[PDB]
Amino acid sequence: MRAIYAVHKTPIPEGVKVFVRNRRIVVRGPRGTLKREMRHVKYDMSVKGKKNKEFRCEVWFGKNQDEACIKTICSHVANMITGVTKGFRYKMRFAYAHFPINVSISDDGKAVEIRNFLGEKLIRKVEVREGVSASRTDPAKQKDELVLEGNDIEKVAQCAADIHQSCLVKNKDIRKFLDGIYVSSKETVV
RNA sequence: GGUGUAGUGAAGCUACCAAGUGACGGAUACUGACUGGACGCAUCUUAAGCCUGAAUCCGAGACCAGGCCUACAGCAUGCCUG
Repeated sequence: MRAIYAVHKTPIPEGVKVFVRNRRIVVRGPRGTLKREMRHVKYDMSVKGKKNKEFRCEVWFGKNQDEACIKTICSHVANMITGVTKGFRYKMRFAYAHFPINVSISDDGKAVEIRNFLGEKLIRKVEVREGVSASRTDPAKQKDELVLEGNDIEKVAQCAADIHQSCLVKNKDIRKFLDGIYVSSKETVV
């Protein structure tokens, strides 16, 4: 079965403009600008409003995988809208039983550093993507807390996952030894 | 007495019996994840899209031999010759 038509729409807020051409979606906004070349697919991806604008992704004679990938493209564009309007901010909380994980953002913005993870003398260097700021929160607000804020949910969440996978536990029962840096919340910078 | 026979014996050969020399990179596997639908949720993807990156594979990364219709004798170049 091939549906003659399927469309998924994403309402665009005011103050944000979503340009799209050749399936290269560019999104402007107060927090900045994003681009995404969703050219690995062959769908319509237009913006079709004057008063209240919407990004509509359409597929003509597609299959259920197309009716699903339309929604995932629309969701990516909605996350770009969020990243340019309110921004993304992932808060990672440190967890350690005996050895204080000492985290240090390097000279530039990049390169989070993890030392004394589980007593190990290794040092975990995680050089963050450009487009995402990592800042260590002061212990008054919340001790043992890093926050990664940006305009690209992909970049921010992948930096969070990179810090996570840098602080992993090997050769031990991971039901015990629960140490690591864990994403405590996926918030917005608003 | 086919080097008569003990001692030392240079040179050469030679010995983990002496002396030295032998960092790694990339694409990836099983995974483990991120964004994320289908399936209002959730889901690593048993879907697109992405992250990592195994002694295996690939690498002048180091190495060994060399002739490829740009080459049945190719590039540069010295001199002789047409």
